[PDB]
Amino acid sequence: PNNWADFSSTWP
Amino acid sequence: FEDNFARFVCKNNGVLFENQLLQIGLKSEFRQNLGRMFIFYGNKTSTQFLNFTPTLICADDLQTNLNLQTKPVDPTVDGGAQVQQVVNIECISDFTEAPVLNIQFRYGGTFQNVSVKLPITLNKFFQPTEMASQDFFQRWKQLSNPQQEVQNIFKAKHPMDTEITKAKIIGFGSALLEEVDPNPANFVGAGIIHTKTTQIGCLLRLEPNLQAQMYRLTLRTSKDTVSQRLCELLSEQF
Repeated sequence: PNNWADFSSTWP
Repeated sequence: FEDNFARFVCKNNGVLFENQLLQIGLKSEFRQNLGRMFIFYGNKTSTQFLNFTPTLICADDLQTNLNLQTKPVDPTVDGGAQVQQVVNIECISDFTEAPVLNIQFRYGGTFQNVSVKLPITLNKFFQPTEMASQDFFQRWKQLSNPQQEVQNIFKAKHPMDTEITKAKIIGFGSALLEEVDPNPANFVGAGIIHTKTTQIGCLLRLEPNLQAQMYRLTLRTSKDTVSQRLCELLSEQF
């Protein structure tokens, strides 16, 4: 267990 | 912190807000006068958030124009966890203001309080409509009342980049109509704003001046307040 619907403020 | 509300005019998904403690990601979808917005509260720390209570705030006029429905969420957000909230949205009529998402929580004994505007703008209810050029021109001439046209002449904020400009018009919710303006340099769009009681036809023309780095944007719609709001949202993207 751990991970997120992932978004990023940087990269890309 | 990062507040990205103004970066959602022409896209539906991304990071809305981020600071050291919390990431607020967002995905959204719209159809006719309705939308759904998925808010993702990410705990970037090792300590759980407590009494986490997101509150939606809609300024004076806005509540009669825009209806938002949501469920209660987790009061407790474990460290490193991501929690989801769904907001159901209904446009009752055109509006200018954006709802505010307010987030309060306890964190290791410290009181945290965050506010950010939700990217619900009038063009989220804007759907593209293809049409042939003669139809476009009949429609444009039908909107001949001075109240229906809002025009803005402005200096570009971004490179005069044809393919990016096309994608902005499309991400805005407009159709991009080719071979309507006989000047191939210009951009023409058309779509419909969906509200509870009416569809508002909206037409637009964007005229670049490459050498001056200027644009002229013109928006014709049957409702003055829609022409104004769409023009100010769209002007800000180029």
